[PDB]
Amino acid sequence: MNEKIEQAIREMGFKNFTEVQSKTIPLMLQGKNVVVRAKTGSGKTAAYAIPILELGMKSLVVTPTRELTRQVASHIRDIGRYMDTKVAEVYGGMPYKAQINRVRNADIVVATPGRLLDLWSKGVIDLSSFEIVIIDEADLMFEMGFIDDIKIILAQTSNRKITGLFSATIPEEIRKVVKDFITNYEEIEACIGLANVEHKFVHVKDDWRSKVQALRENKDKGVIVFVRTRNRVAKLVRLFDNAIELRGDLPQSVRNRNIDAFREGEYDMLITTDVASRGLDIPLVEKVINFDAPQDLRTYIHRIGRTGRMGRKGEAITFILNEYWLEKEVK
Repeated sequence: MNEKIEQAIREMGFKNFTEVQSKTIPLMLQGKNVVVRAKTGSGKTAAYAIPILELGMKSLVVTPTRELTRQVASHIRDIGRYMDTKVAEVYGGMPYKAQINRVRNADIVVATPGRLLDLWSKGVIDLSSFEIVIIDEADLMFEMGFIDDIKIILAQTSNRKITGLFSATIPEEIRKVVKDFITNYEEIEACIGLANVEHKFVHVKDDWRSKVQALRENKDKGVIVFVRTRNRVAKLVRLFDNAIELRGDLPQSVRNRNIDAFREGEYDMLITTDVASRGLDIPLVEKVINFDAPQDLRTYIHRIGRTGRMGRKGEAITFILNEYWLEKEVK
């Protein structure tokens, strides 16, 4: 709301806030830690840059690459053009002297993890001085082999009051880090995934027989079917001879083997509960069937996230008994 920031974004062509921005900004301004599931182009940069500039607290933004470090730093300087703040960039390959001069008296530091820790080790950077810490594209950093750096950074930034982690996906390793380092955080997600899928809703008469019958009408191969409980998965798989199941009590080796059979085309359907498929690598498919409607929109989005093979549009079919709220919200 600072007039200097509002004027700057208006000059940059601001018209409306993106979904990620609308949800994230208010929460960070309230001092809440956030874990945001968002991809490039979602407007995530301004989502954390606005709060950083508005609060005026010394901040650190950790980025995976030199390119992103430069783009983020530039965007922050642009939005904060009238805030008289010093934004410094830190990344590999930069001449040492220039690097030192930039970090000197910086209010906001955007940096790749490796170089940041090197400067920290040499005593050039005081990680305990940062009150806001942002981890941007945590999943990419994990895949690049930087997860231990992220752990050290979060452990050493001992005075951080607001911590935000942005990532398109949340692998188990990242989930662990968030739990051990980010205190009572707000989980934020965009509903963009809804646009890449055709949503179909089938109204059924009851919670079992009519659902079994509706599923028998399925003509497609390589479909994932989500069910509410382990008991229902067990009973459903016993009614279809072209289905393999995933249950929470099956060791991960058995589940991975069942997924392999599905991938090999040995079964037309993979029947699972949300718990049983969580954190497992499953091939992207074209269609998902919600035999049982999910309990909330977030779960719906996560399930339909299983579609989109080869970047194509997906299809989701949900059997609706009395969960009319889902149809309404999705539409």
